[PDB]
Amino acid sequence: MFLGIRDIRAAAGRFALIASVVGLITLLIVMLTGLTQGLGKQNTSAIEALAPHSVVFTTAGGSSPEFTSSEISEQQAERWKDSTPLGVSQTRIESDQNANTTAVMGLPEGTPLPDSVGGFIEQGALLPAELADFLHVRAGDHITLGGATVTVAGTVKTENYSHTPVVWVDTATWQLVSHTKAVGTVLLLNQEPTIQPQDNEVVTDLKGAFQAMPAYKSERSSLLSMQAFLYIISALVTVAFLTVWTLQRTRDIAVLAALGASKRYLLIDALGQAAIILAAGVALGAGIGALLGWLIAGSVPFSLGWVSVLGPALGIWLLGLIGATIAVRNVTKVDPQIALGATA
Amino acid sequence: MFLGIRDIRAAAGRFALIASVVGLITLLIVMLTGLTQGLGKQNTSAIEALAPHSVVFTTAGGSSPEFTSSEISEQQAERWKDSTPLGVSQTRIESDQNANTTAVMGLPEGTPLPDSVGGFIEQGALLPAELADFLHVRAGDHITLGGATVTVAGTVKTENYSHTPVVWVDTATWQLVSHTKAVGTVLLLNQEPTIQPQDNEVVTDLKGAFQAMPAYKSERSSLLSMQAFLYIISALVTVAFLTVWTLQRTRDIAVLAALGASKRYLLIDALGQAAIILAAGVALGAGIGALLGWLIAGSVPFSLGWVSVLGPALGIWLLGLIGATIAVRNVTKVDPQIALGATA
Amino acid sequence: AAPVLSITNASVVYPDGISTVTALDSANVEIFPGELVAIVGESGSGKSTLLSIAGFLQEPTSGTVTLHGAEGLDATSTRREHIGFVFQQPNLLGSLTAREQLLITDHLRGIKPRKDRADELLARVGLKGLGGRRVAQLSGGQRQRVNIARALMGNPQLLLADEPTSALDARLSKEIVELLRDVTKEFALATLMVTHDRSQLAYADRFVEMADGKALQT
Amino acid sequence: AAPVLSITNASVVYPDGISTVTALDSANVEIFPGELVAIVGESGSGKSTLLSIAGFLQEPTSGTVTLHGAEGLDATSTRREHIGFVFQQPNLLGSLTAREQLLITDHLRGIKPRKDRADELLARVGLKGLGGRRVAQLSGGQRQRVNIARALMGNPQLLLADEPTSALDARLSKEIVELLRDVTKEFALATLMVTHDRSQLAYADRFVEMADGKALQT
Ligand SMILES: Nc1ncnc2c1ncn2[C@@H]1O[C@H](COP(=O)(O)OP(=O)(O)NP(=O)(O)O)[C@@H](O)[C@H]1O
Ligand SMILES: Nc1ncnc2c1ncn2[C@@H]1O[C@H](COP(=O)(O)OP(=O)(O)NP(=O)(O)O)[C@@H](O)[C@H]1O
Ligand SMILES: CCCCCCCCCCCC
Ligand SMILES: CCCCCCCCCCCC
Ligand SMILES: [Mg+2]
Ligand SMILES: [Mg+2]
Repeated sequence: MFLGIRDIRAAAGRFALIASVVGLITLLIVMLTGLTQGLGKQNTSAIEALAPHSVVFTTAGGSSPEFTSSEISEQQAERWKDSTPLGVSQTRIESDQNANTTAVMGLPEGTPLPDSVGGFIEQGALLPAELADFLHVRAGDHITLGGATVTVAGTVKTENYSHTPVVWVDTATWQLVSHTKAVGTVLLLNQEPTIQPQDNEVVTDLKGAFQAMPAYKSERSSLLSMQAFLYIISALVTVAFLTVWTLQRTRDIAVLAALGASKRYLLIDALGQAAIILAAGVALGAGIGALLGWLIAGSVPFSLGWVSVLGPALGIWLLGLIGATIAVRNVTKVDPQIALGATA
Repeated sequence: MFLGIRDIRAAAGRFALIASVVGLITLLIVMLTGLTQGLGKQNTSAIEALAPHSVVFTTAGGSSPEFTSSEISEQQAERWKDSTPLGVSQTRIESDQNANTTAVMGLPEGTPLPDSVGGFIEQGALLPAELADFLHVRAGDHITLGGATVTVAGTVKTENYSHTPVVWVDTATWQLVSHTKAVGTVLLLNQEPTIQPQDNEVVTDLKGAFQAMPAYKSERSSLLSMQAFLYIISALVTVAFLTVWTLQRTRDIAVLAALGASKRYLLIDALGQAAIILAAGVALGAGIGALLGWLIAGSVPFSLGWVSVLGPALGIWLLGLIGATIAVRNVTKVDPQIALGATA
Repeated sequence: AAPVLSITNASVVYPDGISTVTALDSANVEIFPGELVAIVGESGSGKSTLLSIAGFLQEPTSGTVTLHGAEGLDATSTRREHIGFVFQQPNLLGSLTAREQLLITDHLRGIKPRKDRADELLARVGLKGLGGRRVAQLSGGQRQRVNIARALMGNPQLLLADEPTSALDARLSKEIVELLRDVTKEFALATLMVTHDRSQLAYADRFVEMADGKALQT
Repeated sequence: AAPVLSITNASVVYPDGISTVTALDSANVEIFPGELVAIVGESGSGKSTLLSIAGFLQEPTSGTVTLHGAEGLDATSTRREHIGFVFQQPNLLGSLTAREQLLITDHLRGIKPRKDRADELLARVGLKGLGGRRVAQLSGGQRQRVNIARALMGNPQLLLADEPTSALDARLSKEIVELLRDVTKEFALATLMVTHDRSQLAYADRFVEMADGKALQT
């Protein structure tokens, strides 16, 4: 580690240059990851916001649960205690001056809404502010929702189902606009099911509940493809590139080898140096990630946890160390006389 | 160019390694570009497929045209000759065994459909094969479309509006399912408007017609952000990285400078070499792009033209040459005695 | 006869962190055509520093250096057209062959490389048949003479040789300095040649001895 | 007295594309403690090739080289613990100071660098007060003696010096070879020393002269 750490003292300019390249790539991952995780929540942010533990569906013939084909009968609702019935519909919303199709979620009156969304379920419809502005309506107006006249009870913030903002209505209203005697589409369990379900019922955890959203499956393919190519290419770009960088030391490694440096000494020196520079690069790249990302998450959907900033960061940190290992190995492999020859 | 081209002869291994890094980055761009251009056509592929030149909307108070609020009256249709009325609706499709919300487009009977889609407009509904399988229906069955019983006339391939596959129906049917006396939502012009529109009409070219789709504007933000960060980061990663690469020649450039090489000679040599290696890297990176991309465009939406494969390719080719220019300049800037000193 | 090179009252001062080091102190050197001036002195007395400014590798920190018949030219064009360098270390480009080490100087001087000129000069320094060697396949002294041959490849008027026989046995080192003076005499060259082998002064018309950066009285 | 190093019937053959070059041909060398054996010969006769296998920088293509008291060790560990190299070129690591050029050998040999040992050895080769210099601030001969001092930093039993005075004036080169023999005698070293300065044979107990890769009769 003796030579390794002073190579940095002696040309901080070129080590800043190299840390930039690592930070730039870490930054590319963290924003592209958070930008596509944002696109994913265009289908799922509403149900996650409600934070259910398990969620009961309804099927026939043991099929896959589908949000478009599940209904909770009123007797079904009285059975499962500690449960809240949720209605999910997509329907036409129509004001005097404009219209749209939007997602309508229905809960029993007085249900506290997730803090991601305004306040409490009231009688009538709670519109996202952006949908209210689009329709040019305020609290008090009338709209047509699913062919039915509904009163705008107030505005709230936006959560999403199947790429539309969600309008929040009381179960009786949701029944009216979706034309059904059912009290909901699923039942939200906030603790964990203590009772077992029948042959046509199916309990699912929140992860699998998205498998039941059609807009989700038919695009989850496209998002995984992006996150796949991004990491695969990044990995190879990073590995290949730490090799090209470490190779610029072949000659001083060759000289140390000639004097008697063991390959362990040389590899420790090499990744000791690489560990320091890569640490800086990913730390700042992930730093500028969170700040830039938090800064932009008001105008563009940008979801990003902490396994998605530090997950990539250490991913690059070790991928870079193997790239450095590749280089040091291809020099120490050879008798030192040849390594001293490949240098001028 | 004398030294430059034989540096390649003398270490083809390390020049393959460096071309890989360029190709890997070009490949990252070409697939991520084509994967997000695919996500864009989830809202737009249907209307593009119909290939209109201009498209007439209807507004009130000179507002922005919206697909959700435009209607073409039957008199409006007889006015504009050479025009075809297109109805666009989102509604609930319901079979015996399942249901969904989907986009329904309406055209006059017998209208040839774009070859991207099956055959001709027939009376009834033409379903995409994937929607038909989802609903478990075939040609001949009945479905409920917008609360109305419609006969499945046959299946076709999939084009998209607002993230759903498009069901194709005759104008009379589209009128029935969308509950309107209007004959369409817009009028498609395949040549170019020879007549002028009124105060509440608005003519738009196909580009602007997407501004009228709500699902498009509220996500066009997220896709531009991705294509922005990808190119910005890529540019900087490429520039910074050709500098780190060219810098591995500081010393032989220093020796040529000492003997009398002009800076033009040295820069020509440097980018002559860089031009060759970058050309290889982007050519293969864009090559593996089109093949890998064409190979995957059956399971995942992947749209990609030729300005989106060769646009990026030359973008990297010149960005890399400036990176090489940066390096050669920071060596030739100095009196050669100092450059020979910074080398051991 | 006007001088080919005038080093008029020249100095080089380097910063040693807080202090400073005076590598060369008030050098006054003037060389005329056909002269071969040797330069003697202990390791670190300033011999290469004197050639570095003689060769326009750096501008002096005080005083001036003028190659006449090249005034009105920048440092780089002056080196290219009028000066030949035998660096202390061989300074061979890593990917070229011995033959090409010479040829590339033709390339940078903007004329078509003369392939036959190079193997003659390689033969003269005792390296016939070694033109294809890469730097790795050459010995310390073989490299040095490729260095030497490269300096004679152009048509300079000033030849700067920096201990060109350090890696040479007694017999070959003598042939190299016979080679150097012969071309000096034949082409009316101004040559300065640093050497630690003081026997070689017999081939020099004059010599400058140096200690602590200064030229001494001779 | 058993030999420290036995080069028993050793050869090195390199491929020259289609043909092959025999750099060293049937070398038979055996050196005992306290011996300083000089090695003479023309540029390209095989002098450094002989030291390259003597120093386990490469295995010979035919025949064997044995350092005894280190049998049962790989080439690398043998160099680290028992051999000191004065390379023909200085081979200084770019980012270290002269002082650290010595210290790092302590580091690779797994012991805490001895800071005072280094400035003494630097002073002995005539470089007192230059320990802070970087390679760029050192002259061709100053670098060479940093190279030299680095070889004496350990406790080898075999010292291989490859023209260690090439870049030295007459006065300093003599002090370096007095330095080399003195440590040879004091520590019962086996030293081989290539040189073109045949006057230096007076400090050698024996010498091997070489031509075309072979040792000659002496
Ligand atoms: N890798 C190599 N490939 C082919 N030939 C080589 C190679 N290395 C050395 N030679 C030749 O081997 C011969 C002797 O090599 P070497 O031992 O380095 O010379 P030397 O005795 O040390 N003389 P010098 O270095 O000039 O003082 C030379 O003619 C070289 O051209
Ligand atoms: N960049 C530098 N910074 C500080 N000191 C320097 C620098 N370069 C050279 N020196 C010192 O300048 C003095 C003479 O330099 P130099 O001209 O290279 O020696 P020389 O006469 O060529 N002798 P030698 O190379 O050993 O045969 C030496 O003491 C150097 O330590
Ligand atoms: C005495 C030599 C010590 C060298 C210490 C410099 C290391 C600085 C590394 C900082 C990297 C962020
Ligand atoms: C005689 C020297 C000519 C060297 C020609 C080798 C250049 C090959 C470049 C191929 C890059 C794809
Ligand atoms: Mg010198
Ligand atoms: Mg040698």
